[PDB]
Amino acid sequence: GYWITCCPTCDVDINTWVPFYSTELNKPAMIYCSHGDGHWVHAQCMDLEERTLIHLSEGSNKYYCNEHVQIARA
Amino acid sequence: ARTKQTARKAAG
Ligand SMILES: [Zn+2]
Ligand SMILES: [Zn+2]
Repeated sequence: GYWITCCPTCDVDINTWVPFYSTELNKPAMIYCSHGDGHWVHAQCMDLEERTLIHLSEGSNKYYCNEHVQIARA
Repeated sequence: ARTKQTARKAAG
């Protein structure tokens, strides 16, 4: 599930990917979008700064991708 | 939020 095309503008490609965040080496960091049943997206494709990403990973707050974040939630 | 590859690698 690491080499999926996470969104319309996804920049991660198994043929070109390289580490960006300090926590990455051979695979792209990813975060789950809680919209509906939910789905995984690449953190970098969401323009998330490393500290924001790490904070999200260290808490229980849900994340919503740039495509679903404005959708009225419930 | 659930994440992947957000763990700090050892060598410190
Ligand atoms: Zn992506
Ligand atoms: Zn989403």
